[PDB]
Formats: sequence, structure tokens, C-alpha cells
Amino acid sequence: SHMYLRITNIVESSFFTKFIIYLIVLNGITMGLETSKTFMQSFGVYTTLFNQIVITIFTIEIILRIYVHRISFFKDPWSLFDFFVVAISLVPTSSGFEILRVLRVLRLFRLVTAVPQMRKIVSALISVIPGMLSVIALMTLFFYIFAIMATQLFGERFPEWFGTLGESFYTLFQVMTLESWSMGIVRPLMEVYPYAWVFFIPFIFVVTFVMINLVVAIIVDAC
Amino acid sequence: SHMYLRITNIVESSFFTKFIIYLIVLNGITMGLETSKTFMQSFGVYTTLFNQIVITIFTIEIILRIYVHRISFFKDPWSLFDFFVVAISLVPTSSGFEILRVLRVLRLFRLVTAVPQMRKIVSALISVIPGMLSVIALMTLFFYIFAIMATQLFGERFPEWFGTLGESFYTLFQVMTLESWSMGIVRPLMEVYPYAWVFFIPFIFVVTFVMINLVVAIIVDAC
Amino acid sequence: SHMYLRITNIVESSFFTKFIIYLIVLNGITMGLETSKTFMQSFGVYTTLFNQIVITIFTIEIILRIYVHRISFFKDPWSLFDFFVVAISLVPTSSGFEILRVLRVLRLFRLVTAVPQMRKIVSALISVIPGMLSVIALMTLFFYIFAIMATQLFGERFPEWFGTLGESFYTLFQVMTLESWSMGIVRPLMEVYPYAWVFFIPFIFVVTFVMINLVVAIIVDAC
Amino acid sequence: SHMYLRITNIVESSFFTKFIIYLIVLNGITMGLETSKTFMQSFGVYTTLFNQIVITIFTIEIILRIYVHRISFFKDPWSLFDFFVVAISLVPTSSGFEILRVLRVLRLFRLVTAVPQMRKIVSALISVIPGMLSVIALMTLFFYIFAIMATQLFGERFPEWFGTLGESFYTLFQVMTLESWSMGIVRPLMEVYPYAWVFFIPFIFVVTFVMINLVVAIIVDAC
Repeated sequence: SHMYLRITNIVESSFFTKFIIYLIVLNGITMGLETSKTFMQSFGVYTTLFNQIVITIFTIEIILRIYVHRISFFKDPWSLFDFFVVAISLVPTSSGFEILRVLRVLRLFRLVTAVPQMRKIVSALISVIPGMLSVIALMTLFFYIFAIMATQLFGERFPEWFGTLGESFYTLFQVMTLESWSMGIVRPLMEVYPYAWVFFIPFIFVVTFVMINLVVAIIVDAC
Repeated sequence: SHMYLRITNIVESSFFTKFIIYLIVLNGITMGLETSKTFMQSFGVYTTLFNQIVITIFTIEIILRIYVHRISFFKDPWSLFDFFVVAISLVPTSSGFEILRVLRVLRLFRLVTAVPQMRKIVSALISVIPGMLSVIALMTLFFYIFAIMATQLFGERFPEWFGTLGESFYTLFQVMTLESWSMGIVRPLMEVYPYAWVFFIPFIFVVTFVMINLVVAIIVDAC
Repeated sequence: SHMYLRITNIVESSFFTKFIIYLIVLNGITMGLETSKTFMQSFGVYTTLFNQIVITIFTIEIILRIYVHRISFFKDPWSLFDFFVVAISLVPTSSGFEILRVLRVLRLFRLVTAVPQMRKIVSALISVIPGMLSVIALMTLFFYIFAIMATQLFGERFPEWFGTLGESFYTLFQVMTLESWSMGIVRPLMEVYPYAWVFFIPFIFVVTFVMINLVVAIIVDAC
Repeated sequence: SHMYLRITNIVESSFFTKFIIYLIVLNGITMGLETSKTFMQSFGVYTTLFNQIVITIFTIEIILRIYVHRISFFKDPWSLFDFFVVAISLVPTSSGFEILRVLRVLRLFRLVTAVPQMRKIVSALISVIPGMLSVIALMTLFFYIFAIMATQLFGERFPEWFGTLGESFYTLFQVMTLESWSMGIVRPLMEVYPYAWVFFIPFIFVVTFVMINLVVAIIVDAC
């Protein structure tokens, strides 16, 4: 435990944290810049290397933290995130699709993990998630039922919006958000199915009512 | 109570319920695939056969439950649903409209009945319904008053959106959801009726205020 | 007080009320019908006379109520409404504009006055109005300030939406409701005024924040 | 305290305040008319003259208040506003941009300062601001992360909406307000990026959930 505690002193050290938070904010500022074609035609490679540096440093740091915690680590939501967020950043710039190449910017999310209050907020938000799964389940069931009916009621003449179980899923979500649901979807639809309003108005009521209730439940049970 | 009790311990059995819930999730998955033209051609008839089976099994099951409960059953909302939902699934594939054929997917709602907690949610939600009928009535009255005025104020030059008492009902509901209410309806309407904004702004106010007051009456009462 | 109390017995009588509520619902049903060109080409005049009858009866009834209450009447919000709602219905079908001819249907609103619970609801809703005048004032001030700035910043090149203090008032309200504020108004506007987003985003924040607060105040102060 | 106290009893006087509030509502009305080209031509110069007068009077008044308070004044938010608001009104009509010329109508905001209750409202509102900076920070971080990813995922083929870190910022805010988010942006985007819905639906979820959780944290804490 000499080398160990010698490390634990660095890892648990203040300098360490602040230093990582420093690279987060420094790297974060560099990715908004590496966004400019112009800037990349100047300080282009600079930013590229600096990004390679930061990631190395972050791998070292992720390793050091594994020593000091080991099993305790792979049971920490926050460390697990930082783990997978750096691994993605590790996948070679080439091969497969550029998703990984873009998901890379997900590292700036470590400024939520590497900073309390942010952790508190995020924790507080998520705390509610579990209490809504009963409703979130009821909803997804509802959506599935209707998406199926819409695919087989309008997918024929309106393939763009309902030709597929998934196309219907997307359209029904757009209707839920109320986004041009009438001018954009139901009016056109009615030019062929005069009673389509019988399918959609009720759908907008249930989904709305639930959403509203879902919130009134949270507010109400507390105070 | 010889044959009766034999029937009851089965109907009232754990196996029974779970077996019914299993057919729900199986038929449910099957109707999702039955949505695919490809699968329709590559695994169709079997799916068609499976559906007929499920419904048969459900009729047997619905009968067994009326034995074990009789008059108790017809007074249970949850069973009444399961009743009418399977009945709809009974009407022959042909004849009349295909809605009865598309309405069958409504059986997947038995998973709300056959599963507690789901029952609780749906119960919790509906519990509020009656506590809003006063407002829901006031609103519907409001809508009727305005739908009539708009039909006779704009239906002449704007048949599509207000030519009928019901077309006005639809448009006013769209205005309530605030969907394209200005670019879509009022701006165009004003190209002919410069003061039309005198009709719609107040309407959007009343309807909005009431909606909000409605939700505020709900959570406030809780704390 | 013999003839008087003899009247007061009729006016305060149950039969009376129910009888007026009967004509309300009967007349209300007739105005939704008198909405159909077809129906008016059949039972056309019938409905016309029946509407004349109802209004006469309502004038008698309004007179009888003045006797029984006198000064107490012109201090009753509900009676005052019924008063002005019938007077409008009294103005000759001809002369001036058809507004009066259409405002006529405002009488069906007497089913809110002529029925408790409806009265309660409406009373409960309005109860809050006075407590929001401080905010409603702040808002209108805000709107006036911005409507002025927008008229003089965009009315030049965008006269349809801001060429007038009032055109700007309408557009700013549409922006508040968030109705195609971006695609419809700001994007187009930015094709000429690159920083227009500096005027509108802040406007959407203030207006939104306030609206939200305005409600959180109500909810919160109670329980 | 000879000249000082003479100055104070005037500045601290009822007359003074009311006189200032009177000029606000007068100048306020005047700027509404100054909005009319007709009035501009039919009553213009007088209006122009009146405005110069008002501002002079307000400078005198702003000076008198710094005497009576001195260092106390510069530490008062309400007076600081009135200060900077009149200063802007001082910059010569010409030179630079006309914004300083349009920003003058911001003086009508002194009616929020010069009138209590208005001060209270604005104070009550702002009181909450600090109690949300944790979330407002988390959100802005979120927006930055996504604005960067979208600029490099769609800015190439969709310059208008995502070609710049800031164009993406604008579009993502529009998506947040849910304005044309589907018909307007995602549907079109999918014509090239079929999985783009994987980016936007989750974004609309996080942003929505947080917004709601935000308002729920506010009223709950109150009861």
C-alpha cells in the first residue's frame, strides 16, 4: 500500500480534479473552435494534437482511478460514464462510420461528472425517472397500439407518414408534440379519410391528459 | 359447486392469468410483424392462424370468467372491456367496413386489464375525469357557441375551415392547440375579415386561461 | 305588495327557472340547426319565428325580474349579462352590420347564468383575474415597448407583420404563442436583419418566464 | 446640508415622483403616435421637440437624485437602470447605428421603476432566477454539446440550419420551442440522414424533461 497510497494521494488530490476540469473546459473551448473551417485551416492540426494529448491524459487518469477504487469504480454511475465516454474517444479516427468520430464530443459531458451540483442536478432529475416507468410503460403501449392501427389505416395512401410501423411511430410522436398535426397531417389525411379526425383527436386527448397528469402527480405528492 | 369450483380454481389460478398475459405479449408482437408486407408474405398465414387461435382461447377464457362471477363480471369495468374487446375480434373478417378488422388490435389493451399497476394508473388517471366534468361542460358549451358564430361569419368565404358546424368545431380545436392558428388560419382569414382577430384572440385567451385554471385546480387541491 | 308578491311568486318560482333553461337548450339546439343551408331551406322560417318567440318571452322574463329586484338587479353581474345579451338580440335584424345579427347567439350563454355550478365555475375562474392584474399590466407594458421597437425596426421592409403598431402587436402575440415564430417570422426577417434573433429570443424568454411564473404563483400561494 | 436638504425634500417629494411618472405615460403615449407615418408628418416636429424636453428634464432629475443619494444611488439596481436608460437616450441621434435611436423607447421601462408593485413583480420574478442557474448552466452545457455535434453532422448539407456553431444554436432552440421541428427540420434532414431522428427525439426529450422538472422544483418547494 505504499505505491498504492502514494497514488491514492494524487488521485484523491485536489490538484488532480481541478486539472481534469481544466482540460475539460480547455478542450471544450477547442471543439467549438475546431468547428470553424477557417480556424481549421490555421490552427487546424494544433487542435488535432491537443485533442490527442487530452485523451491520453484522460486515459492515464481513468487508469489511476481504477487502481484507487477497482471494483468500487465499475459500480459508480459517474465513473462508468467517464469510462465509456473516453473509450469511444479512443476508437481510431478511421474505420466504420464517423459517428464515433462525432460522439467524441460527448467527453465535454465529464464536466457534469467532474463537478458536484451538476452531479446533484442530474441526480435530482433522474430520481424521478423511476417513478414514471408505470406511466412511461402505459404510454409506449398506447403508442404501439395506435402506431399499428395507423400503419394499417393510412400507410397505404400515405406511405411517407405511416407506411411503416416506425414511420407511424415518428408521426404519432410529432402529433403528440402537436407540431403541424392538423395543417400538416390530419387535414391532408382527411382529403381521403373523412373520419381520420376520429383517430387523431382522441389520440391527442389521451396523450395530453396523461402528460398533464404525469406532472400533476409529481407536483402533488410532495408538498 | 362441483363443476363450479373446478372452474373457479383454474380461472382464479395464477397459471391462467399468466397464460393469458403471455398470449397478449405474443399476439402483440405478432401484430407488429403482421404490419410488414414482407413478413405478411414470408410468414403470413401462420400469423393469421395464430390470431384465430388466440381469439378462440380468449372466448373460452371470457366464458370461464362469467361462470366464476356471473353478474359480478358484467359490473366490472375491466372485464366489461375485455368482453367488448374480444367481441369486436369476433365479427367476421369480411362484411361492413374494415375498421372492425383494424379495431382488433385493441385487444392488446387487455394487457392493461390483465396487469395490475397498469389498472392502478388507468384508475388514478380516470379518477380525475369526473372532477372536471363541470369545466368540460362549460368548455363544450363555449366551443358550441363559437363554432356556430364562426360558421356563420366565415363559412361563406372559407368553406374548408368553417363551412360546417363541424368544420368549425375542428378548426377551433386546432386553434386551441395553437397549431398554425395565425399563419394557417387567422392571417388568411384577415385578408378578407380585418377584425377577425377580435374573434380569435379572445377565444385563444378564454380557452387558454381555462385550460390552465383547470390544471391549477387539480394540484393545489392535493397539497 | 299583492300584485308584486303575486309576481315574485312566479319569478322566484321553480317552474319559471326550468322553463327558461328549457328555452335556452331548445333555442340552443335550433341555432346549430339554423346553421344548415339545407335545414333553412325547409324548416327555415319556423326556426326564425321560434327565435322571435323565445326572445319576446325572454324580454318579458327580464322585465318581471326587474320588478322583483329593481336596483338589486343592476348590481348583479349575472343579471346584467342576461340584460345586455337580450338587448343585443333585440336590435332589429337589419341596419348597421350583421355583427349584432351574429352576436345574437351569445344568448346561449345564459345557460351559464341560468344554472349554478356553471355560475360557480365561471366565478371561480374569474376570482383569479384580479390577482393577476399586476402581471397583466407589466406584460402589456412589455408588449407596448417591443411592439413600438419592432414597428420601427422591421415595419419598413416587413409591413405585413410590423408596418403598424397594431400589426406588430398581433405578430408579437403570435410569437408569444410560439406559432411558426421561427420558420414563419424570424428566419425570413433575418434574411435582411441578421441580428433580429437578438430582439426575438430575449422577447420569447421574458414572455415565457413570466407566463410560467404567473402560474407558479397561483399554484404555490394556496397549499 | 443647506442646499443638500433643499434638494432632498424636492427629490424625495411626492410631487417630484408623480411628475416623473406623468412624463413617462405622456412620452409613452407620444412614442406610440410617433409610430404613425401620418402623425409623423402631421404632428412630428412637436413630438420631436417634446422628446428632447423629456430627456433633458430626466437628466436634471437623474442628477438631483445622485446628490440626495450619491454612492447609495449607484448601488441601487432600479436607479442604475434609470441611469443607463437615460444615458442611451443621450447619445446623439446620428452616428453609429440607429439602434441607439430605437433603444430610446426603453425609457418607457422607468414606469416599472418609478412605480412600486411593478418593482415588486419584477423583483418577485427575478428572485427565482438565481435559484435556477444550476439548471440554466447544465442546459447551456447541453446545448453547446449538441450544437457542436449537429454543426458537424448536418452543417455540410444543411448550411442554413447547421452550417455554423451559432446557426445550430438557433435551430436547436427552435427545436426546443418545438416550432416546425418535424415538418420544418427533421423530416427534410432525414431525406439525407435517415437516423437523424436518433439525434433530435432524445434532444427533445432531455430538454423537455428538464424544462418540466424545472418548474416542478419551483412550486413544490413553495407548499
